[PDB]
Amino acid sequence: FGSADDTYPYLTGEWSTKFDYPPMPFDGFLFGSRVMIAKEVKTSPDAKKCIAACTGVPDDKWEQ
Amino acid sequence: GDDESKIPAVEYFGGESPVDSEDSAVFKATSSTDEESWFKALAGSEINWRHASF
Amino acid sequence: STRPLTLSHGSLEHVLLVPTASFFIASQLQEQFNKILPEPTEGFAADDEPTTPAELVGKFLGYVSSLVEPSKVGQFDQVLNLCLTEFENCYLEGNDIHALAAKLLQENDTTLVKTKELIKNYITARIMAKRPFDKKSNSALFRAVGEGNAQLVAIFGGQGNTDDYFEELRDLYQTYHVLVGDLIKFSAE
Amino acid sequence: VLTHRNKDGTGVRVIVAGTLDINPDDDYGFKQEIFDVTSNGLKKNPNWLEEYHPKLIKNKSGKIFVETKFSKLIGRPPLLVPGMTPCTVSPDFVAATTNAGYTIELAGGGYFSAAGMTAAIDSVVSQI
Amino acid sequence: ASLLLHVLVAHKLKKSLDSIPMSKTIKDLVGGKSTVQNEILGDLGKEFGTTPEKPEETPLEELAETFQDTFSGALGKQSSSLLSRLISSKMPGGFT
Repeated sequence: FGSADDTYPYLTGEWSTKFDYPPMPFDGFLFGSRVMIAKEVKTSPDAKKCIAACTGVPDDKWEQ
Repeated sequence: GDDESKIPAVEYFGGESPVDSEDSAVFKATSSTDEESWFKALAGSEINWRHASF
Repeated sequence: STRPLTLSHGSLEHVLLVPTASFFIASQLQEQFNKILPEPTEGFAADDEPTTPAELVGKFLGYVSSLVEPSKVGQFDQVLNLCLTEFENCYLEGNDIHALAAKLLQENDTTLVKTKELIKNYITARIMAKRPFDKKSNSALFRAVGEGNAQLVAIFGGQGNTDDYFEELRDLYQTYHVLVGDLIKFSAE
Repeated sequence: VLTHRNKDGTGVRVIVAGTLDINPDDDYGFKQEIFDVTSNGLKKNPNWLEEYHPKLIKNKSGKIFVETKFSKLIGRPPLLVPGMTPCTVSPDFVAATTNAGYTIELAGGGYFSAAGMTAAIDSVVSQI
Repeated sequence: ASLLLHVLVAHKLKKSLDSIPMSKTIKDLVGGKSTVQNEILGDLGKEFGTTPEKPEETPLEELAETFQDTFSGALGKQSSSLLSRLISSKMPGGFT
């Protein structure tokens, strides 16, 4: 996750309707990779510049 | 419905385990009185400093 | 002016309060009943035998129900009537036979064919000593639909569910002989 | 039973009136529940949408929380920065994230000794 | 647990102690009966207590070691009641 916009369905439970299942809400969220380019993380300047360079990929393909 | 006013107000939000109106009352403690049942009555219905304290 | 009779088998028994007016009838049933069932063995796991006092009264009720005429008011009709009223007051506590049959399976060491025979025997006894179900039963579920809490939908299955559908119909006719005997007869004709 | 699986978590109880048995899980009912007189004929299944509905709530100060089972306990909004071996090592980040008012895990990962982690945790405390 | 598991399955299927191979799932060696299927799973819930997830999709050989960890010696509810029947219903007529 990176923002509100992608994580809101899982809060609602409306996401499980996409897989023909009844609504299925969650209680909380943890945010990993997203946090790594903060003002006050110890990750190096040139390192952060490499992280933002990474374009990324949606969920259908990540096993490439 | 885009209205802040309809949101329930509570003094402090927190310290709520996820498993679960009288003005002048008197409570008598015995040998048998339950610990949990005792603090429920003392804290009172309204979430406040008294609810926190107990 | 009552008289005690002890329907007994092994280590469990029920004391039956028999009126002295008809005891010569009931005492001869006691001897004839206490010989067809086999020898007691700890756990009482044998399906011919009862595991609980409730089952023992059920086994008696079933035996008396086989010796009654539906039309001809015989000698055994006032014997069966005061075996029900004892069984209904001691072990049913104003519940249905099924809610009792539930408890026996999960509390005691009873099995499916052990509890199915009890339901047959009781309901047979209710009709043979004529006391039909005319009371609007105190159903928890159906009180809750009258109040407006619960809503009910009945669904009906189809072909594919079992290898043998007929065994359910046999188990139905065996247990519910006195209830569906008119319905089965009508469909067959 | 098949129907029960298709809408488990919609607050729908299935009662099999054909056969008398007992469900250990108590997912679905048998013949009894119909005929029962006690509070064991009226058993409601959970509705996941209605039980675990995300809410809003305000302070006396008037700050808004996403009210969920998790947020209820911690008295903070239910977003945590998890344990990350390079990222969550420094006390300086753990503290400032908690100073933002959001829960975070210190990672033992980048620490080698009872001695070393103690001085790290003490550095967190001094700043929060 | 490997012997006790085999006996509980063999007794319910009305089949011999060698006609059941251990390297076979519970839904396999039942005739898709399902009521026979969950009746076996109902027995294993009573016998051992805690079951894995979809136990009727992992072979009895594989499923034996999972119980073997948390199980030790003591028969329990279901097996004792079946041995209670075996001597009582059959013909050790005098000796219990």
